[PDB]
Amino acid sequence: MKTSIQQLVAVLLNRQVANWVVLYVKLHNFHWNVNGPNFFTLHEKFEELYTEASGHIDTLAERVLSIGGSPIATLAASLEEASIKEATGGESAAEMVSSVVNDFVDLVGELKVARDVADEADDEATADMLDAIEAGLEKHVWMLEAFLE
Amino acid sequence: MKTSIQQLVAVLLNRQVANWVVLYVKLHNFHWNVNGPNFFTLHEKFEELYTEASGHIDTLAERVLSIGGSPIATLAASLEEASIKEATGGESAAEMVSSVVNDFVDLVGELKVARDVADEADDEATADMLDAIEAGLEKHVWMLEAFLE
Amino acid sequence: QQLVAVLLNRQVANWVVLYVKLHNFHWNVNGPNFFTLHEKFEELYTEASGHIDTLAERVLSIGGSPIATLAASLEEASIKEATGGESAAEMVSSVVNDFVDLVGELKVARDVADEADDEATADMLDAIEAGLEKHVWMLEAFLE
Amino acid sequence: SIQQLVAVLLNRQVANWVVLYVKLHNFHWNVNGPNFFTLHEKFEELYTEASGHIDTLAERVLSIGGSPIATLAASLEEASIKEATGGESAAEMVSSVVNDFVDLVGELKVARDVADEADDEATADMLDAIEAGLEKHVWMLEAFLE
Repeated sequence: MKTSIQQLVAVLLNRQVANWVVLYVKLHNFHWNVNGPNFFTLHEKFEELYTEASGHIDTLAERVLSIGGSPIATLAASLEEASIKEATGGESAAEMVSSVVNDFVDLVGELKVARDVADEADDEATADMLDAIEAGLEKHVWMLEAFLE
Repeated sequence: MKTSIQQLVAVLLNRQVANWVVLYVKLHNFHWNVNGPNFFTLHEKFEELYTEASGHIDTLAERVLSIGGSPIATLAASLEEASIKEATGGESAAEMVSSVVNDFVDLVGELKVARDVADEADDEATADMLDAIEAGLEKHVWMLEAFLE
Repeated sequence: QQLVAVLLNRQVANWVVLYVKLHNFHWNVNGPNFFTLHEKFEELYTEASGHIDTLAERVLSIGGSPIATLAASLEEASIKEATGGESAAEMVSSVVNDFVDLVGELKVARDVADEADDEATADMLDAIEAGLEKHVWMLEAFLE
Repeated sequence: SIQQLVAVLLNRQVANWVVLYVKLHNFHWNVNGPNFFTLHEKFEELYTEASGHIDTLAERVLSIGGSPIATLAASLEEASIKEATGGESAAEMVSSVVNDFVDLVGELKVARDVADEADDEATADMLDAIEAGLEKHVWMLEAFLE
């Protein structure tokens, strides 16, 4: 039934499912361990971000289902496929923000590649969803970098 | 300063942090892959449950912080410490419900043990939070078992 | 025939019985439709709670005294209590039977209220009746 | 000797609150005098809470493997609370609720102790929440009567 050009979309989608499953916990990590004068601001920011993460996980996985694939749905598989690394446990407040900037920047690059692949498979709906996540990350990136200046 | 007995509490707490981090994804798994005539009912039930899971993760981890410990905050550590297994990927709708029943039943047992340890360390606040999770699981267990009858 | 207040209290008794009967079904239902029925029965006993108050207060509004004890409710109600062993389908079927009985009783009560030129009472009874007839269609469809 | 089946003690309260749901309606309906509006409202607040206790108590019974009392006949049979007489004055209604709640507080303490002994802390906690609420209502209702 499915061809390789079609299955590559579900694979690229699951790559992001894995990334966001990792980020859901990574952002919780920062939410919990951040400290210093900006504790309240960052504690809140990180909650905002993992809440968004929770939303991406569900939309991405359900888009996979909508095109006939099976979503990554275990921590083992998420760790295996994610390009995003887990927190070290010793990040300073600034390093946490800087880490999110690095991760979001990496995701923006991956999202551009995935969209191109989706577009080539004439799967515009998938490309559009990925674009919405991308646009949001680019906005977060400007704000987080401004914070670090 | 916090004593040794007060620090064993953080370990038991983190055990549940790990369990719920696993369950957050396991419940998503069931939410996504369930099928059959009860699809809509279960699709909804599992969302209700992972939403609660998300709440347990944060409360448990923050209680750890409140008593001086560091919460488990990586998928690797969660998988390592959790007593809950991940989904197989091939569960039928009934096996999914049955699986949640088994997991919740296991957690109720672990929660009773953890509360006893917290009580012995004179950490009633921890015991109380654990009790609230336990009471909720016992109620879910009755409902899920009734569904299977 | 009877006092409008007497016929009203008959329904007060019926709904007091039903408030607990619906709780019974809400609690004891099981099977694949557990969540759907558990929810349906709550919707129904919540409505029951509303009927109890409106009916009793209408009694007060016309000068009577409402039935307000379980003993008197059991005594005057035409609705039987649950057996305790109903299957999910029998629970739905039981509600269908009860609502059908009430629709008949509501028609009689309204006629009596109308004859006593107590249109306000007839209208309130009619609102309960209309609701039951709608529930009856749905519950029967479920059983088909 | 004393009752030790947690589900049995729970059902005793299910019966009590089923009785109270109607008793409070009785007072809600029949109260009169200058404090009619205040009490008419208070009694609604209380039977609304009664409705909540009925469901939570019965479902806790189910959660521990028992079967909840779910008929008026069984409620009347097991309840320690007596139904309204029909002729209570406004003050006697308030006084009656005070007496009933005071009785329930005593029963709730006994039930909690039994639940605690059966290592059923979840049940004890739920009972405690009802108890705490009654103790607060008792202070207010007694103040009203002073």
